[PDB]
Amino acid sequence: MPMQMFMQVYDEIQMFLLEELELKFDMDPNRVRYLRKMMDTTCLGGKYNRGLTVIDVAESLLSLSGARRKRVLHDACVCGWMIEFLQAHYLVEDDIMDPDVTVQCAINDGLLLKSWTHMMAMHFFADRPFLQDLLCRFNRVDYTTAVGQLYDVTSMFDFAEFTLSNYKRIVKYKTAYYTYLLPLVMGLIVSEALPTVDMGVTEELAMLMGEYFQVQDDVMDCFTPPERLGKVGTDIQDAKCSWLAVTFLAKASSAQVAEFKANYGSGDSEKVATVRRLYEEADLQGDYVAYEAAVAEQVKELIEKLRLCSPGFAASVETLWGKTY
Amino acid sequence: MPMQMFMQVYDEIQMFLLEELELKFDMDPNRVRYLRKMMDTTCLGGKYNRGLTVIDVAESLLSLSGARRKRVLHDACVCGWMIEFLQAHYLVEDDIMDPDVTVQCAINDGLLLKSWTHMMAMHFFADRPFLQDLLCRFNRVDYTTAVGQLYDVTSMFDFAEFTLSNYKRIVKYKTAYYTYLLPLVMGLIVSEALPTVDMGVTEELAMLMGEYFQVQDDVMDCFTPPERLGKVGTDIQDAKCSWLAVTFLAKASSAQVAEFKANYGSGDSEKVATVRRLYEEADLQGDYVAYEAAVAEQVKELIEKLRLCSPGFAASVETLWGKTY
Ligand SMILES: CN(C[C@@H](O)Cn1ccnc1)c1ccc(Cl)cc1
Ligand SMILES: CN(C[C@@H](O)Cn1ccnc1)c1ccc(Cl)cc1
Repeated sequence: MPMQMFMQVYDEIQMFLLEELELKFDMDPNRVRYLRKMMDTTCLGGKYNRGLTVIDVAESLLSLSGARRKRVLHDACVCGWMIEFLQAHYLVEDDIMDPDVTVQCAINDGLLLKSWTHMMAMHFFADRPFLQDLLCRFNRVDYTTAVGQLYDVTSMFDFAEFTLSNYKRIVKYKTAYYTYLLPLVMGLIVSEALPTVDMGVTEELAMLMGEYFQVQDDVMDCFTPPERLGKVGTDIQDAKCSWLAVTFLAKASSAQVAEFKANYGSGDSEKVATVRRLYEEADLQGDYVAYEAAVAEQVKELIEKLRLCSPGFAASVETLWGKTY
Repeated sequence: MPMQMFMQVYDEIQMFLLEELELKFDMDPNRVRYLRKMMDTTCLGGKYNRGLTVIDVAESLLSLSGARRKRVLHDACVCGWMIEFLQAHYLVEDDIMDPDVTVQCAINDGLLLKSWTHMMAMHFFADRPFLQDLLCRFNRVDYTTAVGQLYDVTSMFDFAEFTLSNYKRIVKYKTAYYTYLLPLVMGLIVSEALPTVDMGVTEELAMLMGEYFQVQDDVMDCFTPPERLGKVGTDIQDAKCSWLAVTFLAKASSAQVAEFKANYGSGDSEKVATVRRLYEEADLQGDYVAYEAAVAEQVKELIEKLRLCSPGFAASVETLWGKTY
């Protein structure tokens, strides 16, 4: 039912944006069909974790506060696709980093996807009292992610920034704000229950959940094989500021740091394997278990602090934090 | 006085955005100074024709309708830098089209510049009654330009679209909406005189002025030498849908079209020179003079239709259409 409605609203969103181009933007059918295939390629395929999070938070606040139900759930789906389209916009910008018409179309696709988040919001929320509030929080969160991408890309140019606090800074701005905090806020906006929740505790929960999931992704990037991870682990080659790096540098000897610095960031298969051996010999995956446990217990505690003033809100977070575990 | 105030507001805008990053975004001084040098590089340098247009329209409506004067002119400068920053955002995206950290920073710069237009608007216009109206027209015009870039980049893939009406479609969406229509509207918004002007006639004036200036740029791209034009003429090599191409194809013989199609879009110096020879032998620069004259007379006529309901508005357009001619 949640996914079946989310995909049905996608059809409603897509046919509006494409008809608007046809009727109000002088676009020819060939380019309309081209943009249909592009929209389906970049936006459809993922697990829709950010989009469905908005709907799961919205439906809890309705029955735990009737034509208002039909409107709030539809607004949640539009806000859900605003994030998914924004995610597609970020992914397209990532493809460019790694008279050529195929690169011009990639840049133009990234601009179109980002603009479509504004267009679907300005249309479906034209008579909603929160259109100005939603667009401002959406723009600021987008600005936050761009700042977070600067912290990550330049985390090795100016190993001084390989610290646990700067790692949190990267995860906070680059990932946590738009993946965890943004969908939760959108569930409170369409339900008209934003000032009824502790924003500080909700903020703190989003950063901790982002930290938990980013540490797990860093370990899986290095140790999970390609066929089981779904991609190729590239953090060691790209010299990223991963949780495995900042944890190793703290508990490594002066020689292990020298052997780490002389092999990190290289593309050579043997230098990358040398980095994995140091991670293995340092018992980092033993520290990974205890680190995620302490973070998980912080998530369990702050959910209780939020339910004293927002019971149904924490119920969605519990089911969303629980999920596949 | 206009430029001296415009640059002074730039200092006010820059120091806010950089301090906000320092105070509210956990940014270190090194990256703050990096973003200062990036902001000055991409935004400062041009002639500021779009930004100053907003101020010239605003100051006319004040004296031709006193603490309100100081506020409207400051709002005009902020709107002026919103367009200039948006122009820098488009230029940065153009540099990308023609683990590499220098390309990641270019993409990140394009996202930051675009986000800065929202941030300066959400701050300086926080208590203005037109913040929601301004952001929506700004976003739609930005969406319009992205659509116009699709018409231009794909104007030779799907010589069928080399027609005078499709050329106007490219100029209208890619250039005219944000270079001419957008600054004029921003002068009416900060002056609170938007519904007091004929939007249709104002729209028609912006498209005609964009058409006049785009035809002149196409001819200069092909005939003006590099040291006098300021760049290198690349339209013939890039196989662009320029005014010289669509005019030639109409008045060329069946052999001249064959000789044009077999040499257009190539990078060979002799094939490009063959295209220029056909443009010369077709007496196109004789048609260019009469074509700009007919367009110029349309601009002179529609200014009069607008002054019957907006005298001071047309006074700025006359001085702005007059300018260097
Ligand atoms: C977006 N999302 C699911 C995703 O982050 C989990 N994941 C996927 C890959 N690694 C971790 C999510 C959103 C809100 C809440 Cl409360 C909980 C989870
Ligand atoms: C932006 N601009 C000046 C620029 O277009 C002229 N130009 C520059 C290069 N080729 C042509 C402008 C804006 C509003 C009006 Cl009403 C008139 C002119």
